[PDB]
Amino acid sequence: MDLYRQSLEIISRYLREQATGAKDTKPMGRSGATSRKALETLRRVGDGVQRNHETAFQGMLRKLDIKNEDDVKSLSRVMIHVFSDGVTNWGRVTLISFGAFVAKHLKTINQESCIEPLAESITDVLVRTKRDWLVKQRGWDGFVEFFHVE
Ligand SMILES: Cc1ccc(-c2ccc(C(=O)O)c(NS(=O)(=O)c3ccc(Oc4ccccc4)cc3)c2)c2ccccc12
Repeated sequence: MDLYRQSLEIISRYLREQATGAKDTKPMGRSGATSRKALETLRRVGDGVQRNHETAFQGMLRKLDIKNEDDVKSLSRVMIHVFSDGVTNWGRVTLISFGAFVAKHLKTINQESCIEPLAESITDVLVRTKRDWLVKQRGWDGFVEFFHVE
């Protein structure tokens, strides 16, 4: 729940700002500096993943044919099915970036009400299936470190 609330805040913020185009700047709950830095790496890396995977993401999004809230709920079984199954690494992030891509689509089709639930679906899939890996990787500090550039 420590890692969950922190992941939910980062993923939820990232998804909301990708959708609306407006950066939400208000609190720094659950390891404040780590979350600010996680959110920063996520918007640099996440935007790169969407840029470099526009064709795949557009293809997949069209295939998914998300029209309403119930279509967003149906996404979770595919999400769990694909996201687990094999090897886990920071690159596999693509999960969040694809989520941000879907969140953008959701704003476009007047389904902004599904962005927060989608963020919760992604966090549930991420934290509940990979907690042990995440804690061993020092959580979001690990994500920040792995993607640290300069
Ligand atoms: C809302 C939402 C966020 C993130 C994922 C997700 C999960 C795992 C991976 C992964 O690779 O572990 C991933 N990365 S992906 O390459 O974008 C991708 C790879 C395979 C997919 O399956 C299809 C299923 C159906 C249609 C086309 C493709 C889709 C995307 C992204 C979602 C995956 C599925 C649905 C919603 C999702």
